[PDB]
Amino acid sequence: EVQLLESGGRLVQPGGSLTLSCAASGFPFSTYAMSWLRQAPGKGLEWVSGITGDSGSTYYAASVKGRFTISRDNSKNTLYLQMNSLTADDTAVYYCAKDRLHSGLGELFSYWGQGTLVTVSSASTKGPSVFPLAPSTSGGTAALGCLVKDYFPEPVTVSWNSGALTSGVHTFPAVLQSSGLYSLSSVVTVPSSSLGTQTYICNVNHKPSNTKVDKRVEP
Amino acid sequence: GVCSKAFKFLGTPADTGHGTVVLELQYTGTDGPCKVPISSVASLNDLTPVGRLVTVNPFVSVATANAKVLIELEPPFGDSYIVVGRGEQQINHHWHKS
Amino acid sequence: DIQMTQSPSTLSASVGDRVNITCRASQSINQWLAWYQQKPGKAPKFLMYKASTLETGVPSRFSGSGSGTEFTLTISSLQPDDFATYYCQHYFSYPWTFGQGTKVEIKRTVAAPSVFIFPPSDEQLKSGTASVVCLLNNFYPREAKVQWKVDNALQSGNSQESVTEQDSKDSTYSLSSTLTLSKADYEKHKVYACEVTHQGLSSPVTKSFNRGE
Repeated sequence: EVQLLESGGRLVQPGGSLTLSCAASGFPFSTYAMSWLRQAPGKGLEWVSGITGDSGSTYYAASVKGRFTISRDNSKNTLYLQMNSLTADDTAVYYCAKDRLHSGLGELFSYWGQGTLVTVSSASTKGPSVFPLAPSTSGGTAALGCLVKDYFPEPVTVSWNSGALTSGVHTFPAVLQSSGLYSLSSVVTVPSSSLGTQTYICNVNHKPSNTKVDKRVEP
Repeated sequence: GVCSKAFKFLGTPADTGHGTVVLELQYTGTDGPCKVPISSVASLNDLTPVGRLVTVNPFVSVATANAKVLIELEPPFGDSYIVVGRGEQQINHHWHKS
Repeated sequence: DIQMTQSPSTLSASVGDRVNITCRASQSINQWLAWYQQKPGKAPKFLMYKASTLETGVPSRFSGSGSGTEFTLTISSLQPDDFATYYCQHYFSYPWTFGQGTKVEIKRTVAAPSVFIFPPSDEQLKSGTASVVCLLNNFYPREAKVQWKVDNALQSGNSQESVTEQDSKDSTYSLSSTLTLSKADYEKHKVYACEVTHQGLSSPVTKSFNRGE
């Protein structure tokens, strides 16, 4: 049915600019009002802007008036969001939303896209270094993992054995270190008797920096 | 721009005897001068203006609150709806002519 | 600007309970209130509008009431598909405003964590940095304290925690704490330990190690 795909989120330095796009499919995009919304990491939802579909009226939140601009290309079923003068408090996941009724004002949001991540910071793009967590512990099973440390910006995806290991696997949310670099860990509990027969590798993938590191874990 | 605040119906849509209908709307908001979003449609899912608007481009002239405006509309013969406003607070009034 | 406030911010219930989530407004909103649902790492889902009308496809165990300034969402039979965070939103005036959100959490029996400690990898040591990881796995409830002790001394600083989401299999939590330290300061000490305190533990659990052994 309905699909809203956002793209354009990336890292930009404070004061810079960035444009977001949102390709829509499954409904008469020309007759439905669209809206941009944002959610800061670990925080609540926030309405940003809306547009009528006829491009006859635009609405903006107080914190973005004069800074942001909403638009749309009905012939391409694409919603746009031009962002200027980006401060640090603009770091959030920006969502694309479809109005419930046609010919509306964007008064509510009946369908959301997966959202794109916009990061406003002075730090530069850096890949991570994957350090192993050796299974020395001995609580119930062998506890081992990997430490995806000192990367920027988010996100990072970690898999085990190229996806062949998902039972008892915990990937923790990244923490923002004082150096402005993120760092997370991905552990997995496995039968301690299998510490001499099973090979473990983490599939770390940092797309912003074009990084793909595989680390073998051994005692 | 168009008046994006909701309207209140001060009186029910009346019949003039000229084949047209008349309704007086009160504008709640104070958004300044804005166009009145009123149209005559055949159904609630396709807002095709099947009714000619007699009052040429109704407007909210003043920039204050509780401004009343008189609008005249010619609905088509048979079943029809009179739509005032947009969004979820859009009021739909079924009208029947002759 | 209407401010929306939800209460409580967290409720812990079991599968099958009936739950109410209140959402209040600073001004009077007749019935122009909506409800949204959001699970972690996922986009919000539109549940109700007009504070009582269900969106199509939403299960009938969801229902709403309230008018003017106070509203309640009701889940008459809590299913695993329903444990998430719920947001209310008004559409009375121009600045559409959401609530704080309310996290509905699975309630289960108390479970003591399994505490694992990891010395810094010798590969990281070549970079001039040493990180000590203290892992707490499969504990309930979420509240837990980790205490880093260097040579049995209360070390504070350069320590960050991270908690996973509630597991979809056993409804437990997991904690990860990292003690990042330079190789110079790291070699200037011998004993590294984390002292874990949890509700399911009748006494603290200290996992330690010495440099080399």
